[PDB]
Amino acid sequence: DIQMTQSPSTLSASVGDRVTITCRASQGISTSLAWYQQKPGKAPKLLIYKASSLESGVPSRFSGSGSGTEFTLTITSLQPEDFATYYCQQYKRYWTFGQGTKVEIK
Amino acid sequence: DIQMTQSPSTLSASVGDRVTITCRASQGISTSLAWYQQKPGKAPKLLIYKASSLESGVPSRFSGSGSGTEFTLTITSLQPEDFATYYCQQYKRYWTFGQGTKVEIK
Amino acid sequence: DIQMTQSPSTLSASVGDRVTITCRASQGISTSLAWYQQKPGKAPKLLIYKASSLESGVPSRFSGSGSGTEFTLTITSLQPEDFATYYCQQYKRYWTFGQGTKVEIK
Amino acid sequence: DIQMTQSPSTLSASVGDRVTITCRASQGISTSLAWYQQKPGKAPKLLIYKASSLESGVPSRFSGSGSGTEFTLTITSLQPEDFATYYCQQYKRYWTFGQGTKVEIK
Amino acid sequence: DIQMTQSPSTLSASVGDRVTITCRASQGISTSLAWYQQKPGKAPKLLIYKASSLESGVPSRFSGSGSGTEFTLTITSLQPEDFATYYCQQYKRYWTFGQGTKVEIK
Amino acid sequence: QVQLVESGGGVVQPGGSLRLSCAASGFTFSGYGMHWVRQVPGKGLEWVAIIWFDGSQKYYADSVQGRFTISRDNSKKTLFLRMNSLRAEDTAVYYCAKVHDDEPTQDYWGQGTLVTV
Amino acid sequence: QVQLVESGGGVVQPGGSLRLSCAASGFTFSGYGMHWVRQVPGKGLEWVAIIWFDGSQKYYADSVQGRFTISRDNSKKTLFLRMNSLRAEDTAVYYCAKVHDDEPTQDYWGQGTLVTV
Amino acid sequence: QVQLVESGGGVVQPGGSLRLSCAASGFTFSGYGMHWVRQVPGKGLEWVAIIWFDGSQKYYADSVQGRFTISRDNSKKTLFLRMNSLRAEDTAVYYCAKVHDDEPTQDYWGQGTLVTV
Amino acid sequence: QVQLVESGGGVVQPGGSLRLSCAASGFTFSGYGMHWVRQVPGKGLEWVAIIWFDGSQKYYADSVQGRFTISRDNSKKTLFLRMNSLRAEDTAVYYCAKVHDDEPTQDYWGQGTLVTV
Amino acid sequence: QVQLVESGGGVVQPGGSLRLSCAASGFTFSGYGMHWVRQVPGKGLEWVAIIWFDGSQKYYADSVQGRFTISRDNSKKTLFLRMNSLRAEDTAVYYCAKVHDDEPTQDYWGQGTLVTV
Amino acid sequence: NPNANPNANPNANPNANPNANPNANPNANPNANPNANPNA
Repeated sequence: DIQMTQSPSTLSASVGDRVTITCRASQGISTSLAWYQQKPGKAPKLLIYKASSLESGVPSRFSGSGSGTEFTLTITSLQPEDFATYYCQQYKRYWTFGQGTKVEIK
Repeated sequence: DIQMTQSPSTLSASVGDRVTITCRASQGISTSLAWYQQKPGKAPKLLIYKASSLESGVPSRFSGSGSGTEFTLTITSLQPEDFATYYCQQYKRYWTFGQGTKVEIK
Repeated sequence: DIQMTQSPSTLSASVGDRVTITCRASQGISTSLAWYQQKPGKAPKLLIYKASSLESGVPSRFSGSGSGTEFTLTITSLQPEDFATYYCQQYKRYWTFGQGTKVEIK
Repeated sequence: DIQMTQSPSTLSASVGDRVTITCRASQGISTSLAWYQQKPGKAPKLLIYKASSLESGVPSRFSGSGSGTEFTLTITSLQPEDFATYYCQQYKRYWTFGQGTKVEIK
Repeated sequence: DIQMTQSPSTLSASVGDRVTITCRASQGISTSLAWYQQKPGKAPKLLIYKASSLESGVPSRFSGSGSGTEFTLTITSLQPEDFATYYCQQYKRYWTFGQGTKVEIK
Repeated sequence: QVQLVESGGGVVQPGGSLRLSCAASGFTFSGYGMHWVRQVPGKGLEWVAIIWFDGSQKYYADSVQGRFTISRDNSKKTLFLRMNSLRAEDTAVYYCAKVHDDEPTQDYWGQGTLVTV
Repeated sequence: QVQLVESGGGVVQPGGSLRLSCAASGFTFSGYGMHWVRQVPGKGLEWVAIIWFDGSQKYYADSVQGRFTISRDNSKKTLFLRMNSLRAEDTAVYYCAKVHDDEPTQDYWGQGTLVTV
Repeated sequence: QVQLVESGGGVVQPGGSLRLSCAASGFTFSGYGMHWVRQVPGKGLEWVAIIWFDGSQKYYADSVQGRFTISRDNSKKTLFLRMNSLRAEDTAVYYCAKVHDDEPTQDYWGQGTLVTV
Repeated sequence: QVQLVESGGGVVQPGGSLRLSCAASGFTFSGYGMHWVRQVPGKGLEWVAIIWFDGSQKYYADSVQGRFTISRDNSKKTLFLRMNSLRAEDTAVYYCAKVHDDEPTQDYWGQGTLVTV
Repeated sequence: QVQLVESGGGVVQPGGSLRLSCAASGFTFSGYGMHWVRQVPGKGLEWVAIIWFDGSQKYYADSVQGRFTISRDNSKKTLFLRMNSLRAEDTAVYYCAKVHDDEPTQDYWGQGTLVTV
Repeated sequence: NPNANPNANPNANPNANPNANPNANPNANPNANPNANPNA
């Protein structure tokens, strides 16, 4: 299966800031990797599919890009409702999820 | 499935007036959206297909355009026998009709 | 299916003039329309395919053009062995033949 | 099916003379016409394919060109090992060969 | 099927020198010809594909070009770890490798 | 001149079964796909079913899956829609429809029957 | 040089059955599609049936759906069209036809037979 | 308005059996594929099983192969997962999941239930 | 270098059966199409049959339809042609041929065999 | 980090059978095609077989047609090649190879096993 | 393929197509094509 790794596992930032999350994996894909969000105690919801396209209802502040084995998530103008644990996923083989990174208040 | 929305639900216009009807969706399509007409108690008849092309027998007054999740119906110099309920449709997934908008005399 | 119309249904002309026949259809085609010929009591033989291409053996006098919902067949310098009935056809859907225009000697 | 015609059916020339063979067909092709060679008693070998390109191994003396219903084979500086019967072929429908043009010494 | 030829089959050169390897084929290709490198006892690894483009991780010293039936591989500033047996390949038909050229330290 | 007529409408008690029909004329019925689209009076319509031209494939809406049966008869140029265990919320006007030539939309609707519970 | 002939015509009582044949020659019959086109005397033409070259597929006009059977025989270079339950409307001149090479039109028409009811 | 709910959670003895359910609404469940994704709390997620829209195909993770059964009942818009021979490592929050239209990703997750051993 | 040879020639009485064979070498026989081109002495050539590279589909000239069977056997790189009900007009030299790479012509011809009636 | 290993080598008496294997990791095995290229020591290499990424179709060189069977097991990321009726000239060092993404070449070769007869 | 598209496609064209070419195609390229892109 595909091995999924994220870095950093924990980040601190304030409101209105600009934050990135790196999703690194083996088994080169370049096409199919996701992004997610999980409030504590809540079910996860999709944020970016095809690693470049937003799901309906996701604001324009969220953006993702990457190819090969280097994939990243870009969040601009950080807002209080975005403070959660963003996960990672791929589909090119049997689905496997990442370890999870949480954004905190600085 | 795809969920459909129209606005305005009810519009008042006079004979010869030019009005537009907005058809907004989720999960952008840009090609597979219809435009319809249903006289009170009469079966609906097709008005615009591929959201840009008229059906045979439809007068040139009717015009449609749009892409993504935003679409409009353009009728010019309104006629008395065009006062009916214009419905909206999509075909990318299972067919779902809008809520219905009505053009009334002022 | 498609429905086919030609006009005029009867035409009168002498030897050596120029004759044009207008073939109008619903559900615009622009590609797939024929032109025919049937001598009285004889089997019909193909004259033009794609409304612009001549079947082998047909002299250069016969000419066709048109697109959309209207098509024309132009015969220049009408000759005595050309006085027959010219039909019309299409191939987008089930084949339907028109009514047939007969050319008469003036 | 396509029917093939060759002319002349017999040609005579000396050594070093330049000859042309005309291959006329019905139901115009413009792409798919060959040229062949058959010394008496030996199996034929291809000489020109797509009517403009030489098969590997034949000299540059052989030349073919044409489109529509008319095609030619031009041999420049005829040499004694080229006195044979040159055939003709097409592929747009079932393969039907020409009648055969034979080159004689003069 | 395609047949491949290489020349010279054995080449001698020193460090810092500049060499060529000529790859000649039948049934002209002009696009689909490779190059390779096999150290003694090591598995071969790709060196140039499409005869003009380097593979990732290959130093810029290696250059390939050619078309038709004539192709070359040029190495400038020969280094000691480049002394191996460079092969050749094609893809327009079933893959058939060359005989192999060796670079031996002058 | 695409003429479509529907019959079999009326009233039926909840939990019963009723059988609709849609006679077709003026077009090559055997070479076209069909549909069934219903509209509750005062509301918009909602798709119900589709049948392929030959009859191999057939889909249904989620609210009617497993309860409605759609079938064809090319020889008699007739459409059908078998409803079983009909419930109160299904009261609406039932329309027959024809697939368009180029794009798989619905182009000409018959006048349709009215069904209640 | 392509030659087509038709036989099996004549008169038949309404509701009866009749079987036409279309012998072909001068072209590769085993590799072409066929047609049947009819002309009511003094009127225009109307398509009837088509069968693919190998005979896998076959279609009909809606006015003759389910009553006409079109069949081939590649070995004998012969077309067939089986007629069942003939009605007084069907009286017309029946033509054989050959599909064009490039575009699926009808290129050469046989002289045709006459059938009356 | 994709509404997904899960039930059947609670506590079971090791080696026992439990049966989960996932009622669905707001979309054509009859034609969409389903997923089960589980989450050990304080850790990441791990995919469990996938069932095709028609129910013909079904896959599982290697750690759950041969012990877990995923099934569908398209009539009542309900997704099941039969759980056999549960062990201590299987305690996690299980989520129902919905396949996207474009790529086979997961869009909407229900609130899920907690299963303990 | 590609070498093609033919065997099975001779003379057979009219109405009899005779089977030819064409061994090939020097090229990937399993990945190329075959032909049989015959030449009546003193005349032009006429094509007979073609079989696809894998042996799925196969065609014939109109004059030989139903009497000739063209077959392959990729194991021994051999091409066959089963002649049935031979007639006097079939007396000619039969050639083995290979399909070209780019354009589906014939490039290399075997020396041919003699068949008389 | 694309890495391949091969096993199953050794010495087999002529007329015997041997089954190679090619474990894979570092690349999406089910998303790439596989090759078997063999190299006689002191000579150039010769292609033997190719299998498509899904494993639908497969080819061989003429020298190995009818004796070699190349198969894939996507679940275990494993490639196989089954040799029957082994003969003397096949003694060579076989290699596993991966298809390039853009142009259907071979990019990275495994170390390979050595097989004698 | 576990990640093959598992969604239903009711939007496929449901019309009959009698207008397809009914002619035989004997001069289609009969060569094997092992050089097609074998990737996904």
